[PDB]
Amino acid sequence: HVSRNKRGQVVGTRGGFRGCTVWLTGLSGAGKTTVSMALEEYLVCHGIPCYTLDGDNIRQGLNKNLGFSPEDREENVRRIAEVAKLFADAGLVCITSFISPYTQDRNNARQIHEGASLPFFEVFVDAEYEKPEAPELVLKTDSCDVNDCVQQVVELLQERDIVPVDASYEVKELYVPENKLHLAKTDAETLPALKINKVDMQWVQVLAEGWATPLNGFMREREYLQCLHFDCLLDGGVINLSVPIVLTATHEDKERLDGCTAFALMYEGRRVAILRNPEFFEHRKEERCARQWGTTCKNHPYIKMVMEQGDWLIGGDLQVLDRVYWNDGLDQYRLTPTELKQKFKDMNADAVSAFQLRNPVHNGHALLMQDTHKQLLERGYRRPVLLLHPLGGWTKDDDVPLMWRMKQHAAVLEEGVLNPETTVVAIFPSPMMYAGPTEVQWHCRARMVAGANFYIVGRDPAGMPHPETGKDLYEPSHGAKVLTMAPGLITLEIVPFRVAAYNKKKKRMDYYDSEHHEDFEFISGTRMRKLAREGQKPPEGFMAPKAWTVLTEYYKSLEKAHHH
Amino acid sequence: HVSRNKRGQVVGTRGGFRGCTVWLTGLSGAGKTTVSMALEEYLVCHGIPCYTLDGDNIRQGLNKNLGFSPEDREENVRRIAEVAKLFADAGLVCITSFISPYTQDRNNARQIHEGASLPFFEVFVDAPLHVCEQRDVKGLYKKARAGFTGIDSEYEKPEAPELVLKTDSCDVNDCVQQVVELLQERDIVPVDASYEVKELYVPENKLHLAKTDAETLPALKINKVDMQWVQVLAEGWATPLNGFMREREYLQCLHFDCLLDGGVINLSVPIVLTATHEDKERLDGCTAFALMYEGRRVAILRNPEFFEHRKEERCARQWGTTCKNHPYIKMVMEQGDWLIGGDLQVLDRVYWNDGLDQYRLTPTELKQKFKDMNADAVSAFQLRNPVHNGHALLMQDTHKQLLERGYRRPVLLLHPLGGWTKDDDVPLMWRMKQHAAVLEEGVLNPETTVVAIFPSPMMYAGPTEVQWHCRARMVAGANFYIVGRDPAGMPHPETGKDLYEPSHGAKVLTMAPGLITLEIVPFRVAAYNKKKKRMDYYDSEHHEDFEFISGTRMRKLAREGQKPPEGFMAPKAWTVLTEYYKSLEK
Ligand SMILES: Nc1ncnc2c1ncn2[C@@H]1O[C@H](COP(=O)(O)OP(=O)(O)O)[C@@H](O)[C@H]1O
Ligand SMILES: [Cl-]
Ligand SMILES: [Cl-]
Repeated sequence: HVSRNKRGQVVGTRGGFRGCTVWLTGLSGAGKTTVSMALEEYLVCHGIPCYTLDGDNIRQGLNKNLGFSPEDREENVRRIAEVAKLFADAGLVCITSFISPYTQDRNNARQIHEGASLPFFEVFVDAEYEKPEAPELVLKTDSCDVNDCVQQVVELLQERDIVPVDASYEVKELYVPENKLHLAKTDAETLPALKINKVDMQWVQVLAEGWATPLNGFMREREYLQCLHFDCLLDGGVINLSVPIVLTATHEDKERLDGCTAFALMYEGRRVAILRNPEFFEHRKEERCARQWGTTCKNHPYIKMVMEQGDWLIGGDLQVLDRVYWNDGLDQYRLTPTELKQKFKDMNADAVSAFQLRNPVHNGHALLMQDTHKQLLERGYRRPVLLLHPLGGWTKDDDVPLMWRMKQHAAVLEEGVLNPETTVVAIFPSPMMYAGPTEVQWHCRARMVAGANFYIVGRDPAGMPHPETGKDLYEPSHGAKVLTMAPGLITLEIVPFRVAAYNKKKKRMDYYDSEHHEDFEFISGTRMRKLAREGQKPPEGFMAPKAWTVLTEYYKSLEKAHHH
Repeated sequence: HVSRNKRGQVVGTRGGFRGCTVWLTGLSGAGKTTVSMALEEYLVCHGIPCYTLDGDNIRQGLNKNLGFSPEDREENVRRIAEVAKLFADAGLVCITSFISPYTQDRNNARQIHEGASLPFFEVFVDAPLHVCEQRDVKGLYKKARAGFTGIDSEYEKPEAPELVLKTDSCDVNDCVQQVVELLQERDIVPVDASYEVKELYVPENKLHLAKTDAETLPALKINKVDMQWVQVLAEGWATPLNGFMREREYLQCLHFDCLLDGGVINLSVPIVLTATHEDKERLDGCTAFALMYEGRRVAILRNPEFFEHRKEERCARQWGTTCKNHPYIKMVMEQGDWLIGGDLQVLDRVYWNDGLDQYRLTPTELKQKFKDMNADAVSAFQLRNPVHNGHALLMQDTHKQLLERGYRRPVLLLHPLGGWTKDDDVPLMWRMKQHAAVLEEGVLNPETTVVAIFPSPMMYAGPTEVQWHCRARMVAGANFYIVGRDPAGMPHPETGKDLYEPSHGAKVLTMAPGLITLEIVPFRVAAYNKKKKRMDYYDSEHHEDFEFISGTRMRKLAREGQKPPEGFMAPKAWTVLTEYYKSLEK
């Protein structure tokens, strides 16, 4: 037969052999049944195949020829224990729910398993029964609600390496350990230096914090090519990475540095990282832009930056020094993927849904977030958390600045449109590229690294008007169509939505409908700015009032940037 | 409890509930253990969780309290059937391996399953009793001869099994393949995407009928490049496409260079049919229409779908430029704003009647040719220019490498492209005459060379196109794909610089997904070495030793009545080009 290890690797979606038996015991019928069913739902919800043995599938099948004689009851428990063992051997978490009153029979069931090196967890649901003398768990089901009870079981299974403690992709930070920093800064001081700009420093941050795991630094030619042609890294496994994470260089700088085994990156006169074992390769700007954006339009605001950069790229192993902070009053929201994962744990989340943003949050956005939350509750998640995740790297000139967005978002939560108790507000450090279906994959994969389990996507993600025509640069359905089928995003689920707009009839935000076109008022950023300058407000229900007020303040400051 | 649909979604990596029981039955020694183990291994290897119930886990555990009385034997099988049903309900493929001699016992096991809406497949592992005794795999038969079903008890043959395996007339692969094909027919095992040649021609015995059908349909007129794409699909070069790309396939192609549904398949160039707003409105809603070339109905497109031809974006992603003066891009920019995907049934076999159809072999014809030559390796060389001795050097050195590895009959597929090419390229007829001359001179050996024309339009899309060139030759049975510098490249129409970095084609090919049955054989540029007086691999140090002879230079030599240096091109092949150049100047 195939080994447990091989059988393990195909059983579930999660990898590793985790066969075992969770053996409930105790008088309480409702207590065992509520715990077994809730545990089963939890396991299935977290990608772990399981199967329950109870009265409803054993009594009238395998044990249909057994009655209430002492010998028949003994045989009843024996048969159940042997079948539980076969499920555990198969790689499933087998849950059994029978009173199983006698120590002898339970101890025998245990030996059937431990004898075959299969974990056995005796769980006493405590509400001529013989109490277990050393159960792995005691559940006081009359005094603790079902969800606490199930959490006690999940914790045991985590303890015993059955349920993964954290089943997102391991984050690879590129920061030097803090006890090695002073030495690493001293080392950096002896190296040649290459001055970088602010956008470059933001990409240093993206790498440092692990958002581009498993990169070891700025992309080498091999990674750059896999990215541009396939939207994935390929070496050692397929993982989505659809945008170049590169450092540019002029011909002059390449000539100065090619040959060095290491150099420092310098931002605002400070040495912020070391690049080791560098490799210099051609940028090829037109080809990059065409493949990455689906256009080479010179007035696209990110492409404009790329076009002014040098003709070389430098790949290498990046060691970033001092933790990157910007000291602008928003560092409190700049959580790393590791910090986000600890936050979700502290909140006891059992699902994390992520929402990428570069604009003010209106109640159309909120609709997608609210309906996601409802969908997760209905699927069996008990404590879903929303990761409201505005982007905070470079953005284009007419976007609403980050500080104003963060103030607006704070007003939306203050008004209760989103619940602050089940929402984490954090800033994603990447520059924004405005590359539509190519970029949405990057936005999604970054959140995956940070432990998101569900990624919300709507219409025209990461898009903008074509600078020459004013028509949409990208077809507005493509971002969700591409993301739903994109390779290398296996630890999360994409949750796609139709566009939401203000429905004049219902006086609220709702999903757009082809028939009923005229019932819908679409309100853009341009239109918001126009309304504000004439002292008007969008329709009631489009945006939380306090959050609209923040925007009037922004628009007033823009107007100021006079007769009296 | 959680439903079957939901528990199924987390059982394994493939979507969908596929719980069921595969119930082997037959005489001791007929082959049940052997089949079950080999079936188990197949399933695990293809990502499908399964579990086997046999003597090694049932007998000494659950059934340890059962002996040999008839009542106990009946209980043995009843308990195994109940356990199997639990495994199948759990979403596993449960395989059972027990003699299970009695019809009533096996019928009861079936009924337990079918009553709970779980599929049950009764597989009769059928070998003659004398054969099973002959094998006597565990020594049970000669132990029964001295003091058992088939001897002192009866075996009752299944009356309507789902499958019968005649193990004395087939091998283990035959058994596993029969079981797997049943599980595929019954939607338990998915049929994964394959490179096995898939022609879209209608079978000859159905053609007249299909032509009749086509006449009743609305029609769309296509151009010659589109007809060449029809030929590419018809012959199977774009296997496993079922027709012109639907939106889902087009988006996969553009963003990922791969089709992904059912497995990773390399397909890096759109294979699409275009249409105007007017044709879209005429045809949208129809369930099938005919494609017309030169007034003939050449194909039916069934169940079509219309989606936007975002031309700027397509061109940018496919070519890595939107330059309007790129000669293929120029054609794309003149097409309609819609694409039409669908299932393509191609009618009469495509021939061009230009004196070169003898070279226009299909992938199936090519594989038959290699078989007839008893080749044990095939290397392929894609060309769009005349063959000089620099190309021959790559070919000859590949043949050497294959002999050194131990292949005994390596065959070269010299495979010029014959679909649309840009205006200043040497026309196909002249190239084919020129290639014939190279073989006549013995620069390449005619006895170990297949010359054939690849029907694809040429796109001049560099590292994106070279994947298409390579995968197309893989489908036609190439085991080795020869690649040089700047494959499928050309100069930028505006700047004059190379469009592509010359090493990227080879670099991309060596890591491209889906290129599973061939090896890439990469080479440096080969040029005329003046010092050594022959074609040789270019070297930076020693740059002054090399004469590059371009198309431009050859035209000039021909004009002035001169020849390239000795050893650059076989003399008779050069003469063919002097005839070409003569007509060109006119
Ligand atoms: N096509 C075949 N399928 C299965 N076994 C075969 C086949 N052909 C020959 N055999 C041989 O027949 C014997 C079957 O033994 P086994 O599988 O243990 O029988 P069973 O489990 O029915 O008692 C093996 O030695 C096997 O190699
Ligand atoms: Cl966005
Ligand atoms: Cl070529």
